[PDB]
Amino acid sequence: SVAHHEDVYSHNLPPMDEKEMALYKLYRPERVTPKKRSAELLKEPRLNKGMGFSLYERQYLGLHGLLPPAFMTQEQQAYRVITKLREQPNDLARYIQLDGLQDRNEKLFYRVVCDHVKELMPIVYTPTVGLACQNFGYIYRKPKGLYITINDNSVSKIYQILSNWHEEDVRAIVVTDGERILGLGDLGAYGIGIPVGKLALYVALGGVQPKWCLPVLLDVGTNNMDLLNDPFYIGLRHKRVRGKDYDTLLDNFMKACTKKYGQKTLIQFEDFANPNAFRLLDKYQDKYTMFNDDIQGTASVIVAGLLTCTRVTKKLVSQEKYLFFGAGAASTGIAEMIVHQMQNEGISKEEACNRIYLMDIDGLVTKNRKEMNPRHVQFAKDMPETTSILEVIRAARPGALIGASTVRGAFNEEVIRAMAEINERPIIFALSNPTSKAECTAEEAYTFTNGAALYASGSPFPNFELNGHTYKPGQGNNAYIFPGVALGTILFQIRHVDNDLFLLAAKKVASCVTEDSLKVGRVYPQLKEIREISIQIAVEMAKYCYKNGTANLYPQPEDLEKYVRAQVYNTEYEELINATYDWPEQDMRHGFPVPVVRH
Amino acid sequence: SVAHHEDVYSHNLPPMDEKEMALYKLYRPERVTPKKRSAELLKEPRLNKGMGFSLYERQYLGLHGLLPPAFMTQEQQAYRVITKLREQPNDLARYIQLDGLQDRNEKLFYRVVCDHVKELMPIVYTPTVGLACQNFGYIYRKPKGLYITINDNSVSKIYQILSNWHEEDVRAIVVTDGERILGLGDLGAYGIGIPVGKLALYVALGGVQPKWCLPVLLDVGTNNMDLLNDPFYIGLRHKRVRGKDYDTLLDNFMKACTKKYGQKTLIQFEDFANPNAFRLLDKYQDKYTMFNDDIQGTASVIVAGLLTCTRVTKKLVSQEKYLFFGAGAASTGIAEMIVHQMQNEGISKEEACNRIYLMDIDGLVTKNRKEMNPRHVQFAKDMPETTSILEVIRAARPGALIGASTVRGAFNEEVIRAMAEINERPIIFALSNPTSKAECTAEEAYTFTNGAALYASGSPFPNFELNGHTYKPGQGNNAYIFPGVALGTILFQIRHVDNDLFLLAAKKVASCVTEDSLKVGRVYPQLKEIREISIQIAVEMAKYCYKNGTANLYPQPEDLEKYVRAQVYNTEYEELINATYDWPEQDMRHGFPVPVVRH
Amino acid sequence: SVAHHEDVYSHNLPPMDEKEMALYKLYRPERVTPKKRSAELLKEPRLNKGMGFSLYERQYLGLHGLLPPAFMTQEQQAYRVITKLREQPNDLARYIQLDGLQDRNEKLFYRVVCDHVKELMPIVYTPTVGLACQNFGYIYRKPKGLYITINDNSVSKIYQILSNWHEEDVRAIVVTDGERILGLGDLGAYGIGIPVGKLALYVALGGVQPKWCLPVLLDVGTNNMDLLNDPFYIGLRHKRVRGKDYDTLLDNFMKACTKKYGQKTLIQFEDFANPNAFRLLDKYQDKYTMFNDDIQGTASVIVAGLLTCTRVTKKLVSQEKYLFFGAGAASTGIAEMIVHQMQNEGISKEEACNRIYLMDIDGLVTKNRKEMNPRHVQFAKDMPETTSILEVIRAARPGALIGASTVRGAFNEEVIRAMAEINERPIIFALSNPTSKAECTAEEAYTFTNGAALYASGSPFPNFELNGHTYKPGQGNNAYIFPGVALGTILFQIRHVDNDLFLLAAKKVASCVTEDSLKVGRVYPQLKEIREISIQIAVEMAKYCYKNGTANLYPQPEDLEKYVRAQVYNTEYEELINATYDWPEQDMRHGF
Ligand SMILES: NC(=O)c1ccc[n+]([C@@H]2O[C@H](COP(=O)([O-])OP(=O)(O)OC[C@H]3O[C@@H](n4cnc5c(N)ncnc54)[C@H](O)[C@@H]3O)[C@@H](O)[C@H]2O)c1
Ligand SMILES: NC(=O)c1ccc[n+]([C@@H]2O[C@H](COP(=O)([O-])OP(=O)(O)OC[C@H]3O[C@@H](n4cnc5c(N)ncnc54)[C@H](O)[C@@H]3O)[C@@H](O)[C@H]2O)c1
Ligand SMILES: NC(=O)c1ccc[n+]([C@@H]2O[C@H](COP(=O)([O-])OP(=O)(O)OC[C@H]3O[C@@H](n4cnc5c(N)ncnc54)[C@H](O)[C@@H]3O)[C@@H](O)[C@H]2O)c1
Repeated sequence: SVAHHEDVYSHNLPPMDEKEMALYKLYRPERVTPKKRSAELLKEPRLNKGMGFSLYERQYLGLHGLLPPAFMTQEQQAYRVITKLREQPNDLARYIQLDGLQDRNEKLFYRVVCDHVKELMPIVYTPTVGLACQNFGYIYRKPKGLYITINDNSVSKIYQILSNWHEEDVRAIVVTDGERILGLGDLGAYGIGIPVGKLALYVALGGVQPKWCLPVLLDVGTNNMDLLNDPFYIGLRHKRVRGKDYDTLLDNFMKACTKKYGQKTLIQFEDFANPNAFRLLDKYQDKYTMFNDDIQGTASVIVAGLLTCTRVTKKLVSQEKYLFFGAGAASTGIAEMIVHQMQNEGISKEEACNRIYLMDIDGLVTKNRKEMNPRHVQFAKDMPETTSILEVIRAARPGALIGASTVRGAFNEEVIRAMAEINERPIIFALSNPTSKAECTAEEAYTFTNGAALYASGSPFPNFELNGHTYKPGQGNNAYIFPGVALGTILFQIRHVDNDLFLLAAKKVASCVTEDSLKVGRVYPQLKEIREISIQIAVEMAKYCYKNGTANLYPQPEDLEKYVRAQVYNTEYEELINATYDWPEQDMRHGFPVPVVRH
Repeated sequence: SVAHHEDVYSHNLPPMDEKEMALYKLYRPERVTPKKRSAELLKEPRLNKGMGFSLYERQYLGLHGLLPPAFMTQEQQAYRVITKLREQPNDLARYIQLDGLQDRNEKLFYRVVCDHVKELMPIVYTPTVGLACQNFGYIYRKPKGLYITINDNSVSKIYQILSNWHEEDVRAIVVTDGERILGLGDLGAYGIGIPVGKLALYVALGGVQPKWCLPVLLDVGTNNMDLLNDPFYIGLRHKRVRGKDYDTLLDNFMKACTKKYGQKTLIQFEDFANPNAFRLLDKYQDKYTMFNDDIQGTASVIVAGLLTCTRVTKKLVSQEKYLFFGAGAASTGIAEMIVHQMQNEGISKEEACNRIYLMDIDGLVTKNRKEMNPRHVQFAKDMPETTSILEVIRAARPGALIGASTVRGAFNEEVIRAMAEINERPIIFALSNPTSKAECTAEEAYTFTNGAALYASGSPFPNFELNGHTYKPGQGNNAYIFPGVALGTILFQIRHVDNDLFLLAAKKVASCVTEDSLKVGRVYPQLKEIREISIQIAVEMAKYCYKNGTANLYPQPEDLEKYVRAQVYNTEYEELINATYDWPEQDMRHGFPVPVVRH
Repeated sequence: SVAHHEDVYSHNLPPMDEKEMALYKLYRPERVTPKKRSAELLKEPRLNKGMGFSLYERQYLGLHGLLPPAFMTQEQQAYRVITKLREQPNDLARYIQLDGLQDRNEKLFYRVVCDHVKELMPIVYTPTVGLACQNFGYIYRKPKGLYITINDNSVSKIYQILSNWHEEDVRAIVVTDGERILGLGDLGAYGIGIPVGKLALYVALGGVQPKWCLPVLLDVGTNNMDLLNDPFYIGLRHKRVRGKDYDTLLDNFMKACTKKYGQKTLIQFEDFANPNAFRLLDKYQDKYTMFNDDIQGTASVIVAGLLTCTRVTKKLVSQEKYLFFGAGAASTGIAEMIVHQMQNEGISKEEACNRIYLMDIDGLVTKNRKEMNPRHVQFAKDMPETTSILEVIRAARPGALIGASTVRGAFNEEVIRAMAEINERPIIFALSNPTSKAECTAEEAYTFTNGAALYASGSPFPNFELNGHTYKPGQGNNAYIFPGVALGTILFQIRHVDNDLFLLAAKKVASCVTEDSLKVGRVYPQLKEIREISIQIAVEMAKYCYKNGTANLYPQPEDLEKYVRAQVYNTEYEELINATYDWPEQDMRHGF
């Protein structure tokens, strides 16, 4: 136990100024002792260290004899997981393994996932998670999410469901109705893995506290005819409900969630069907602490890449011209975001939209159009209708070409050749996923540009080498934005997340691209730097929000960066046994303070 | 179970407009099912109904056989408590009984205390609680409060203590170092009953949720020499610590409390030694959600009585002159508050203070003074020094005489006679407690004024009858203010409680005095109306705070009064068994949805 | 933590030989770490030490800040308890404070009761408990008993009620229907305090573990019209059911208890109407591990009193003649127990029964009787019909006179004088309770005898000095027997408790009466010696039961006494935190 003149768990600390010491004590995480013992404790992911538990810890907590007689450090444990991970037959087996790990030892999980983020991020989420939902069907696991259906339609019924969740301090919810699982379509009740995976990244990459996370899946039926014929499907068996009832369910859901955990609860929508996703985002954006990653996340990730490219094309975003091959969700969102930015660059919403050209399945988006999207309207151009990329490239001679259209190789040798001709360093983004859907590859983009192009894709491509120079193409991964945006929104209790905040994030991501990463064609920082980036974004979001009064955390912390670093998740094993401390010897005595005569 | 087209616990409801229905569902309290069974449940005050549990409830929750085979309604139970209460030998025995009831059946407790508020308020708190601390010494009871000592001096040590408290959603803390227990002095560690009692009133009179309340006692030693000689005293055995250490303890305490439950946590100081109480209030008032009832509560209660008297003396507070016999905490605070009010009445801080005269043990407070309190300075008058009340009454001919000085009968027949002569209806307040310390009695004040005086006292006096007219003198009980101020501060998360808010409260209390109560000499509403008054004050505090942006609850509720009524405590027994509800018959079926051939 | 070559909690142990150490480790109580923390732990009487918890314990168990900042020893806490106790206005108030203590800190409760046994026994049980039930009505307390009614009449319905109890290892149950609470009658559902009190003595006096105890009250209604008319009564508001339903409820109760806790579960009946007491005992005696203290306990304690008298009358129990004034449940029981004792001494059931003279309200018991009790018959004498005791004392000139009949001062100077005349040291027992109803006081017994009488009563009498010689008459308190009989039955899983065992208990109590206590005229051991007496009784019971194969505990423990002492309750606080110990330095290392 600690001396009477010392504080608890304040050993071996860095030299500190009296004022510095107080701030540290005020911000630092405090020890939390669990109520469970023995097997009940070993089965709690958040507490279980497995063989990482020392012998004293085991005897004290009633764990001794329940674990094999071997003792391990967390590094050794992480080693064992990594080894076994790489011996798995395929990516799906690794997914199943990691999911099991998250349910067994949460500290080890995030330890492993954070140490090999590049190697495992596509397993934990990216493309493997959806493949798992589709191929395994119902996956055995501990209750790591909630299923709320169209038959639980009311504030009370959903409130009771949330009440069955084991944590009371929920501050971040990721929801999906599983109608549009990224690159697979309507998977219904099988989509529960998506919210789980996303939240896993919030923690791994954002530093968000795991106890604050809740995966939710809304089941209003499914339109995937296979599932409805599948005798194993475990979701509601009928096509999707879409009337007012669907609208009411979501309304009651947002209400129930905030009624239970408070209005500041961050609710993020995932994999909704495009149309719904945009509507829903528009309906709740200013009424709740909500945001849709597929839409705003994408927009922000790309703009951050374009903003980083700015440092090479020596041309400001407002001094550039963009040509989007594809006019769907991704492209449309990225455009509107590029516009906002331009206006914040001392320009009008006239010369802004006039600098962006969109091409859809029916060629260029001109004005003589019939039945076009209201969002495309402000981008339509008063020029000749055409379906040729090259022709559009020649007419407007854009500064950057962005691909967000299903079409593979839609960016042929000629198109790449043209872009180089008109620009010393042409920006070419092949976003379509997976790589087999890419408008063009890294190799193609570099070679057909003699190595001058600025390339970025949605999926990972191998590093290319041209004329003695090496190139390491990047990826416009949403994971660069949402983690940080989520962290900052939570720690400072931002009432609403607007485009400006996403823009701030993009600018932050761009600012973190090193000069070395830029000398290798990388317009995106390294994935392993997302935790530090997230912290930086959180601090930046704070300054900006306390300035315009939208941050609810009162009062504004003295030192923002220090407060944030003290709030983020720590993969290291913590002490679970109360810290003891002495009192002045005289006051710790057992017995009558003043003598009496015995009866 | 409920039908598939119905909602849970939505039976027999008042006719509602679709829009009205939604608001109701959004605000209404939701059912909460407990995790404990059998004896563990019976021992939980917040869940235990005793024989109020029906037979079905008993069998379901594993309670059957643990309670006698008799079934009771809550009214019958309340009846039994009341009967037994009145058969007790003295007030102390009743206190002990009620304390035991609070630890056995919380619903029944507040049911009983609320139904007979006039008869039991002085038992639960007012004067009996302090007598109990002093006479019983250590009182056996369940752990209903926390002891934090000078030997637990650090954010972490206090954090760990708060962590041992069974509730995580604490929103209201009442603390005391027990140095100045009202009318008894330094009682040290024995003062734990004070915070407990005060919080009990928050709930009984304010409608504050009991689960949000936490009684705390700071033990820095004691100067009461008897206790230090008492072989039974259970507090730290040494005189009070007062250096920087005392200052640090309180600093770490406010930090630890907000670090644990959040910055919005209402922390109210109780029974601190006058000097400390004022300093501490000044140091934290603008840094935390804090307030000191003895100081601000008093000030506000009295001003509310003076404001109600305004409706008779047809003279505004700023069109009146006050003479305080006594210049201590109570009087000084009430003065400064009367000033604030006057300034809000279109006047300056010159003509304001000039309308208030203060008398202390050394006579009138003039200017030729030596070593006087800095707060008295602005009230000192440039007139002749004197010790005669009558003489001061004659010179300034005040409109109201307020007594807040130990001296019994300090308001003699002549003094009362004088006040009547100079004023058609003279305001005379005898605040000193108990009645045996009153500057004068109700009988005295009425008779010696032919029944024209406006009297109010700190302690309860019997109703008097003069010349065929009946009078029911009131009491300037703090309980009229703090409950409501606490409720509103909590529900709307007001960042800081300022004088304006207390003034708003006083004006509210005054506004609730009926015309009948005014025709009987009552300048204070009935004690049984404090719950409704508290709600009214909460709503008023909301409007005012959303207007100047100090209310943190976001967003401002649509209907303030409805939101508040849905938040207040309800003494009625609630259901503890989950509500069940049907799903569409087809979706509730057990079995393969699509036939398969058996293996 | 302990060294790798040391066992846990084995420091400062007495010198022991290899084998002695082994048997000590095999028998010793092991530490048991609780699962509750903070307020939940403080609210468990069996774990709560209150302020006796040290600062470290408080920080470890999450209790710090929940208790005041003082730290006490158990002794210092007992002191505070006794002080408050003696300051109480009356015994009833002392009862209420003790009941609250049992529900607050169990170890302290027993430390206090065990230290001041003679002072508190009558508060915890004896006479005050019945008064508390009658006067207070429903008393506020933690759930410390179970109510089973005529409406929960099925093996399953009772099983579910027993399943609501907080301990699974129940081994002793004391049940009552409250019809005949000693000295007060029918108090219905208010009678739950009796079982609670009886079990409290099981622990305090017998050493029985508290967690094994389960108090129960069967509510089948009440005939106490005042309770039925009282709007504050909390029991079934109707009279007592007695049909096949009652007997069915009792049969289901016995089945449910043994199905739930095992056939070995000891079930003791208390304060039942005499007819039900006897009928039920006769019915379950050899079917379950059961007994009724009022019947057998009484019978046993009194015989132990007589046996002790033998040492002074140089006359064997069989070489004596007894005269019972009053032939109710008490006398008839003692008679039959005495008989059983005579037979085990070599004689037959002939001289035995011919050595006992019974009298009821209608004078002596003459064979010319009409409508008499079946149990009585075998004691009925073929002599003249008289009503005067003197006329009976003078006729059969008995060596002992035993009073068990409401009548106060039934033994007048002429009655006693006649005994002193016929016997050098006449045996005079006035059992009727309370004192104000005693057949005759001690001052009377000794005076009208010239300090030559061997006297005892059911209620206490101050010490009496006569001619320089002091006298300290004893009480025939059932507490000398049931605690030990219970301890022994439980620890060794004795299938059935019969006369032989109670007699055995009787002989052990008698043998513990010192010579000095005998010179002062006290024929019963000191009350403070009951715990040791209980332990010796269990040992003796074990020896007897293993020999006749009625002890189910397998195998017979090696050292009966060491085993017993290792099992009895210990009032001292125990460590609640796990003992830690090292492994070889190399086997604790973390890492590859
Ligand atoms: N950060 C990222 O890297 C990221 C984020 C989100 C989506 N994406 C990828 O972007 C792509 C598009 O996503 P989406 O949600 O906008 O789909 P979408 O259906 O909403 O949009 C597709 C658009 O491309 C047009 N199009 C289709 N076939 C075409 C053809 N042959 N020629 C020309 N135009 C054609 C369509 O008319 C439509 O405007 C996907 O491959 C998706 O995986 C990447
Ligand atoms: N709402 C209420 O009804 C209410 C609230 C708080 C306090 N009180 C009562 O007010 C009284 C004063 O409280 P306090 O905290 O200000 O005590 P205090 O010690 O702070 O003030 C007492 C003042 O009276 C003066 N005084 C004393 N003896 C005097 C005498 N003989 N003649 C003239 N002046 C004299 C002192 O100099 C001092 O200025 C107490 O009796 C207290 O119970 C009533
Ligand atoms: N351990 C003890 O010390 C102890 C144990 C059991 C009983 N007792 C006492 O023994 C007494 C009787 O106990 P019980 O359970 O047998 O009650 P009981 O009703 O069964 O016995 C009463 C007997 O006394 C007879 N009787 C009554 N009034 C009489 C009179 N005026 N003259 C002659 N005979 C009369 C009755 O006919 C009957 O046989 C009680 O006072 C009881 O407290 C003491």
